[PDB]
Amino acid sequence: MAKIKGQVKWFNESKGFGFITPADGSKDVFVHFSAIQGNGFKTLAEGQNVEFEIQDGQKGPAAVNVTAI
Amino acid sequence: MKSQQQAKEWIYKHEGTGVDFDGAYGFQCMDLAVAYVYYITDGKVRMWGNAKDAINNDFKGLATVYENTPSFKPQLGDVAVYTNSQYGHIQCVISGNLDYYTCLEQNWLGGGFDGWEKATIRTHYYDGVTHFIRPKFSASNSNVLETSKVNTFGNWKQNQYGTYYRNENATFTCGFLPIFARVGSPKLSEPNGYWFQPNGYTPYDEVCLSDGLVWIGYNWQGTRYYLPVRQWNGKTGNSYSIGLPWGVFS
Ligand SMILES: [Ca+2]
Repeated sequence: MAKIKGQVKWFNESKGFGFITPADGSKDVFVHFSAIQGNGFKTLAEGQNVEFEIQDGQKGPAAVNVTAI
Repeated sequence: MKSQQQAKEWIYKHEGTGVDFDGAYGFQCMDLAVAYVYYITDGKVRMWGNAKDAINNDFKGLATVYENTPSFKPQLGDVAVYTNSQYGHIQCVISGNLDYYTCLEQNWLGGGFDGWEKATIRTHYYDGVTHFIRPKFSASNSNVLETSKVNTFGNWKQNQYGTYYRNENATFTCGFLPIFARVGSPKLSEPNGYWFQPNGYTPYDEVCLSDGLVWIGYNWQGTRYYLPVRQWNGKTGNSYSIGLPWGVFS
């Protein structure tokens, strides 16, 4: 029941979304600002370690419970 | 365009429900306002952007933006926007006075993603709203959207796997959020594909009903792709209905 590790490929802090590249080397996963666990964050930086769950929705695979490092 | 009464019934019919046309996962604040404005404009206005961006959309003469001035009374059906936070917030006004107003809203508490927060009626003592978008309501009830050719089943072909499909020659431009295109078949169980980026577009030649979605079929770099484009209610015949679009068609 692990959580995937991955990298913030890029994040657009104006629009509130970006992409994470999982370590398992699968699809780029969509990350939305609402999926970052509160605590005064609401923005991620290019190329930083993150661990997260992956949810498969109608629009594609999305990052859940995104945590820094 | 729909009536103030229909907006009232829509607002209350959705009290306690999760409003998720998709876009962003879960029940976000902008999902509720987008669905609401789509409904009362009989499909003419699909707002793009975050909650704060809502005042930047093209309302096609169907609504006025007002600034929140200390004299301004929100009214039933108004859309309340908070512009001065990072991504903003947005609410469907139910009733207003100069001291406070009440509204239906999603993700006020931050539970929209996890799903424990649904569309809820709360009270606000002017705690950050900067604008109010007032619909130009019509005097009579309207069912234009419900009977529109887009919500009319019509004639569809069907393959042995239960996919309804039609030929259609048009262009689709992706809206504010990206969408993952599926290789070879309109199936959310197909894991291959690529992220169709916002504001990108493609010509397409086929439309499908599959997996609770409307899809476009198109060709790109030698590969056949299927892109989900809006929700389908799963029903055929006179019960058929599809949701607000995830991009713009032409
Ligand atoms: Ca949503």
